[PDB]
Amino acid sequence: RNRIPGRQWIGKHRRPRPVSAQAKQNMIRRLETEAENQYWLSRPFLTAEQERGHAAVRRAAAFQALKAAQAARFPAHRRLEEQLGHLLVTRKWS
Amino acid sequence: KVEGDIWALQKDVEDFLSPLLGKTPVTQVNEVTGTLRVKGYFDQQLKAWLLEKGF
Amino acid sequence: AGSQWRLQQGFAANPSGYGPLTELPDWSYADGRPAPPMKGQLRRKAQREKFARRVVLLSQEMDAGLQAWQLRQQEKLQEEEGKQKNALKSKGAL
Repeated sequence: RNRIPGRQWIGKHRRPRPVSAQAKQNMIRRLETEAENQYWLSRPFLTAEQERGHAAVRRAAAFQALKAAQAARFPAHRRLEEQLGHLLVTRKWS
Repeated sequence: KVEGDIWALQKDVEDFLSPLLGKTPVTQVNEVTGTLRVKGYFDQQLKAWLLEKGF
Repeated sequence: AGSQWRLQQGFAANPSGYGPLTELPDWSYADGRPAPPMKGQLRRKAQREKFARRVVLLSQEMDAGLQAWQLRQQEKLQEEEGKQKNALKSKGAL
């Protein structure tokens, strides 16, 4: 006897749904977490000047690793043991 | 066309190519074909080598 | 439930993680023979070690960075005096 014209949550008339005390709790909890976040995000150990190139040694080597990893790709060695090993199918017990 | 222990050949080829490349070259050994594959063009430098050894 | 109390007290949120419960080798032999080590324990010992290794790496690289910057500054202040050491004497006088 009460309708919600169209689709429930979409159009220019929607279902009225109210905010609840639970939802307020959750929102505030999450805020408090963020506040504490930016407090700890505020104070760097090194300055911007001090941190220049502080590892350029490692970051070159990481990339050398990433390169070598690909350089290593070739079709694998094929060995005698497999081709002749296949002959073991006909093995006779006599 | 390689008759023998091909790994023997790969040791020598790799060890001979390494100081030139700076890194140990990538290889595929084929024991059934008697064949060696090496990545890159070393043709010119391999001829000179297999002449020295007298093969 | 009641992870909160657990956190304040300093334990794990989940009684599963790292507490006295999960750490001990639950079954042993009648003779008293030590059991073959558990897999959960094993891989956790592996990854905790990874974490430690990386804390040490980072801390060390940060200290090395700061050392390097200070060194560079002292050298600069020293070049400033090297300037005085090298300079020619002004024979202009009033």
